[PDB]
Amino acid sequence: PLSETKCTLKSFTVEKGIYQTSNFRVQPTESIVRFPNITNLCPFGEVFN
Amino acid sequence: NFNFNGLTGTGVLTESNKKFLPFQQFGRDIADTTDAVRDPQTLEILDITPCSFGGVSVITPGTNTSNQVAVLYQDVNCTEVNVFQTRAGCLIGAEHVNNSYECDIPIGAGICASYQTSQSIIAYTMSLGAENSVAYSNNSIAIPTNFTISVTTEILPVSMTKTS
Amino acid sequence: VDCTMYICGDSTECSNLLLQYGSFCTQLNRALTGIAVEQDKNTQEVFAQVKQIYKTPPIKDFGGFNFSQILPDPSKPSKRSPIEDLLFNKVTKFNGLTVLPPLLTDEMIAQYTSALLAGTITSGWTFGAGPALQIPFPMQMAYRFNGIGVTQNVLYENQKLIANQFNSAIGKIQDSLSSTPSALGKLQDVVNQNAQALNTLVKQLSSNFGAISSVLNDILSRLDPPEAEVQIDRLITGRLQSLQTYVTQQLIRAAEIRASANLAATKMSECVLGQSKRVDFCGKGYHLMSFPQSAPHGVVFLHVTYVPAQEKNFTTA
Amino acid sequence: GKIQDSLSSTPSALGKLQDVVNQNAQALNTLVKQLSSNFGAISSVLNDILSRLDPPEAEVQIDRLITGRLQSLQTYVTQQLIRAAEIRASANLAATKMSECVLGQSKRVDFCGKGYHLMSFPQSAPHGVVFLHVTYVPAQEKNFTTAPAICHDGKAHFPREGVFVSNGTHWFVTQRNFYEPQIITTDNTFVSGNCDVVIGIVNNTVYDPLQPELDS
Ligand SMILES: *[C@@H]1O[C@H](CO)[C@@H](O[C@@H]2O[C@H](CO)[C@@H](O[C@@H]3O[C@H](CO)[C@@H](O)[C@H](O)[C@@H]3O)[C@H](O)[C@H]2NC(C)=O)[C@H](O)[C@H]1NC(C)=O
Ligand SMILES: *[C@@H]1O[C@H](CO)[C@@H](O)[C@H](O)[C@H]1NC(C)=O
Ligand SMILES: *[C@@H]1O[C@H](CO)[C@@H](O)[C@H](O)[C@H]1NC(C)=O
Ligand SMILES: *[C@@H]1O[C@H](CO)[C@@H](O)[C@H](O)[C@H]1NC(C)=O
Ligand SMILES: *[C@@H]1O[C@H](CO)[C@@H](O)[C@H](O)[C@H]1NC(C)=O
Ligand SMILES: *[C@@H]1O[C@H](CO)[C@@H](O)[C@H](O)[C@H]1NC(C)=O
Ligand SMILES: *[C@@H]1O[C@H](CO)[C@@H](O)[C@H](O)[C@H]1NC(C)=O
Ligand SMILES: *[C@@H]1O[C@H](CO)[C@@H](O)[C@H](O)[C@H]1NC(C)=O
Ligand SMILES: *[C@@H]1O[C@H](CO)[C@@H](O)[C@H](O)[C@H]1NC(C)=O
Ligand SMILES: *[C@@H]1O[C@H](CO)[C@@H](O)[C@H](O)[C@H]1NC(C)=O
Ligand SMILES: *[C@@H]1O[C@H](CO)[C@@H](O)[C@H](O)[C@H]1NC(C)=O
Ligand SMILES: *[C@@H]1O[C@H](CO)[C@@H](O)[C@H](O)[C@H]1NC(C)=O
Repeated sequence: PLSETKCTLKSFTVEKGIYQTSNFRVQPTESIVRFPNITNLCPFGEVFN
Repeated sequence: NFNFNGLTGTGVLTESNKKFLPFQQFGRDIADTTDAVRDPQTLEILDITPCSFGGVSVITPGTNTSNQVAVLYQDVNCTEVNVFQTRAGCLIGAEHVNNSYECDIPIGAGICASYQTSQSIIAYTMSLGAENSVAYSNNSIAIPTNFTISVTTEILPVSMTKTS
Repeated sequence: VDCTMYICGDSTECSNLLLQYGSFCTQLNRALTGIAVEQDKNTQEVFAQVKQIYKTPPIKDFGGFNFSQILPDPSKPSKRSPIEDLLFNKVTKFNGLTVLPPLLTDEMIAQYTSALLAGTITSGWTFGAGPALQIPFPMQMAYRFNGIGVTQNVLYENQKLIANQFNSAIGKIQDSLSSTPSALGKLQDVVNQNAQALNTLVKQLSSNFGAISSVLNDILSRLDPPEAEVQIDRLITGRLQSLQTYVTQQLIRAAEIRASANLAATKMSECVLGQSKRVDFCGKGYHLMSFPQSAPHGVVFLHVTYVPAQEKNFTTA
Repeated sequence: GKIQDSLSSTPSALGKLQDVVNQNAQALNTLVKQLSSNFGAISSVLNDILSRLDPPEAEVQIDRLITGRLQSLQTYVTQQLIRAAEIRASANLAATKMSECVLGQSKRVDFCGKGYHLMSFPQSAPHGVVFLHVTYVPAQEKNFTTAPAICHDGKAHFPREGVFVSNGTHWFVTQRNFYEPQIITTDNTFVSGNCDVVIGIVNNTVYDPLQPELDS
C-alpha cells in the first residue's frame, strides 16, 4: 500500500493523511447460464423412427 | 456472472421476499437497473445486489515518521477482503481504541486515525473537543481581569495565473 | 463515481478503449473527490466554530426563557431537540456510483449545535471571542437589548412578558415547521436535485447514442472486434459526455452550496456568536440573538428579533 | 514575531495559495498531456497521420483528433471558469476584508479573526493576500456575583455602562470586558422604575457626589 500511495502521489515522500490509491472489486467467480426447462422437443421421432 | 434467459450481468443472487405476478420475468429498479429475476426453472424470485466494490484508501503518517500504513476498503464488509469494521469501510492495520481524541487523519463516519504510542496506527471515534460546562447561575458573572493581544493570519487567494 | 466502472463496467475491451482518452476519467474522479472533500469543509466551517463542547447545567432556570424546544432532549435515542427532530423527520451503489459517509455524523453535528446553544445561553457572545464567560440569561438579554438602542430597563421591567413572548414564538416555530410542508424546501431541493442528477446519470446508461445497443455485453456478444470497437467507442463517447455533464453540473451546484455554506458560517459567526447590526442579515427586525439547529444537509437558524408593534403620533422638534 | 516563526516553521502555512498554483499547474499539465492521447485516432501525433494516410481517411482520423482535443480544451476552459469564479469569490472577500478590517475596525464577529477586532495589516503574497488580524482576547477571568439592578431609596438604579459585580462584601460597577471596579454613583447608573418590578434587584448604597460638596 505505501508504494501504491507513492505512485499515486508521484513522490517518494508521502504526507500524513488518507489517500485513495486503488479500487477494489469482487470478481465474478462462476458463469451461470441457467435457462428455462426443456419441452416441445421437435418431431424427429416420426421422421427417423 | 449470470445469464437468466438472455438477461445478463454480474452480481450476487440472494433469496428475495418479492412477489412477482405470474407473467413478469424480471424486476427493475426505479432507474431501470435490474433488481430481481425469476429463475426460469424454479419460479422463485432472486434479488440481484451488485458485487461488492469500493475505493481502497491508504491511511499513513508521513514517510518522515513511519512507513507503516493502514488500508481502508471503503463501504464494504471485512469478509470479501487486527481488522476493524467501521461504517466507512473495513480498516486493516489500525487498532481500535475506545478513548476519543482530536481527529488527526479523518477516515469517515466519525472515525479518525492517528499514529500513537507499540507506536502504531490507531483508529477511534473522534472527539469534538474537550468537554466543558459554563458554571451558569442566575446571579454569577465571569469578568476578564486581563487580556492578550493576538495576531492571527488569514491567507486568501486573489488571482490565478493569466493563462491564454 | 468510478469513471471506468461507469463507462466500461466489467468489460476489458471497453476499458482498453477508454484508455485511449487519456486523462478524462482521472480528471473526473479528481473533480468529484474535490467536491466530496469540500462538503466536509463546508460542514466543519459552519458547525466547528467552537473549540470546546459546552453544556447547560441541570438547572434550567433562565429567568423564564424556555429553551427546551431547542436544547437537546436527553430522553430520545440521539440527543436532539424536538425542533431538530421535526427537521430530520421532515426531509426525505450500482454502476460505480457510490456515496461516501460525511466526516461528521448527525450525532456529532447535533453535539456541535448543542455546544453552540449552551455557549450562547450560558455565556452570551463571549464564547465566540475568547473564554466563555458565564452571564445570567436575563442579563445577556439586557445587553442584547442595549445593543439595539433599547435601554436595559425595558427588559427588566418587562422581563416576564418578554420571556413569555419568546417561549410562544418558539412554540409557533414548532407549529410552523410541523404543519407547513414547504418550510424546508431549501434543503429538500438540494436532496432532490442530487437525486435527479444521479437518476439522470444512471438512465443515461440505457441510451444508445447511435450504437446498436445500450448494453455493452450485447454488442460484445454479437459483433466481431473491428466493428464492435466502433459501436463501443460510440457508447464511450456518449457515456463520457454524460459524466462530463454530470460532473460539471455537480461543480456548479457545489459552488452554489459553497456559497450557502459560507453564508451559513457567516451567519453563525455574526448572528449566533454575536449580535449583528447588519439589517435583515439575521432576520427581519432588530437582531437580538439566533440559535443554530442541525438539519439534514444544512442548518436552520432561529433568529430572535425585536419588532416594534404599537406606535403613537407625537409632535417633535 | 510569533507570526514570523509560525509562518516560517510550518511550510504548510500558505497551503491556501499553494493549492491554487498547483491546481492551475495540474490544469495545464493535464491539458498538455492530452495532446499525446489518440482519442481513437491511429496516432496522437498529427504529422505522422498526414504523412501516412491519404486525404479521405486522414481527414477522418484528424476529425477524431479535433473532437478529442477540442473537447479537452472545453473541459479545461470550463474548469478554469469555475475555478475563476472561486478565485473571484476569494478576491471579493479579500477586498471586503481590506475595506472593513484594514481600512476600518470591523464589528462582524470572526470576520477579522477570532477575538474582538482591533486592526489588520495586509501583506502581499504570490497570487493572493495575507492579513495579520490583531484582536483583543480576554485571557484571565474571575467569578463575581452580579445583579441586574440595585435599590437605593426604592428607586432602581441600573448601570449606565457595564454591569454590577460583587467581590463578596461590596458592590461595584464595571466595564463588561475588563475588570475595573468603580464605586457605584449616580454618574455610573441611571434610574428607571422602582424596586418591586425587577427580578433579581439587590439592595445597595449609591453614592451621590453632590452631597459631600454641599456639606463641604
Ligand atoms: C427412435 O427410437 C429409438 C428407440 O425407440 C430412440 O433411441 C432411444 O433414445 C432414448 C433417448 O432418451 C434413449 O433413452 C435412454 O435411456 C437410458 C436408460 O433407459 C437413459 O439412461 C438415457 O439417459 C436415455 O434417456 C434410449 O435408450 C434409446 N434407445 C435406443 C434403442 O436407441 C431414438 O432416440 C428415436 N429417434 C430419435 C430421433 O430420437
Ligand atoms: C423443469 O424441471 C424441474 C425438474 O428438476 C421442474 O421442477 C420444473 O418445474 C421444470 N420447469 C418448470 C418451468 O416447471
Ligand atoms: C521531518 O523531516 C524533517 C526534515 O524535512 C526532519 O528534520 C524531522 O526530524 C522529521 N521528523 C521527525 C519526527 O523526525
Ligand atoms: C456485513 O456487514 C454487516 C455489518 O455492516 C454484518 O452484520 C454482516 O454480517 C456482514 N456480512 C458479511 C458477509 O461479512
Ligand atoms: C474498550 O477497550 C477495551 C480494550 O482495552 C475493550 O475490552 C472494551 O470492550 C472496549 N469497550 C467498548 C465499549 O468497546
Ligand atoms: C496580564 O498578562 C500579562 C502577560 O500576558 C502579565 O505580564 C501581566 O502581569 C498580567 N496582568 C495582570 C493584572 O494579571
Ligand atoms: C417550559 O419550561 C418548563 C420548565 O420550567 C417545562 O416544564 C415545559 O415543558 C417548558 N415548555 C415546553 C413547551 O416544553
Ligand atoms: C398618525 O396620524 C395619521 C394621520 O395622517 C393617521 O393616519 C395615523 O393612523 C396616526 N397614527 C396612529 C398610531 O394613530
Ligand atoms: C467559578 O466557579 C465555578 C464553580 O462555582 C468553577 O467551576 C469555575 O472554575 C470558577 N471560575 C473560575 C474562573 O475559576
Ligand atoms: C432590602 O431587601 C428587602 C428584601 O429582603 C426589602 O424588603 C427592602 O425593602 C430592601 N431595602 C430597601 C431600602 O429597598
Ligand atoms: C472588596 O473590595 C473592597 C473595596 O472597597 C475591600 O474593602 C474588600 O476587602 C474586598 N473584599 C474581597 C473579598 O475582596
Ligand atoms: C436564583 O435561583 C435561586 C435558586 O437556585 C433562587 O433561590 C434565587 O431567588 C434566584 N435569584 C435570582 C436573582 O433569580
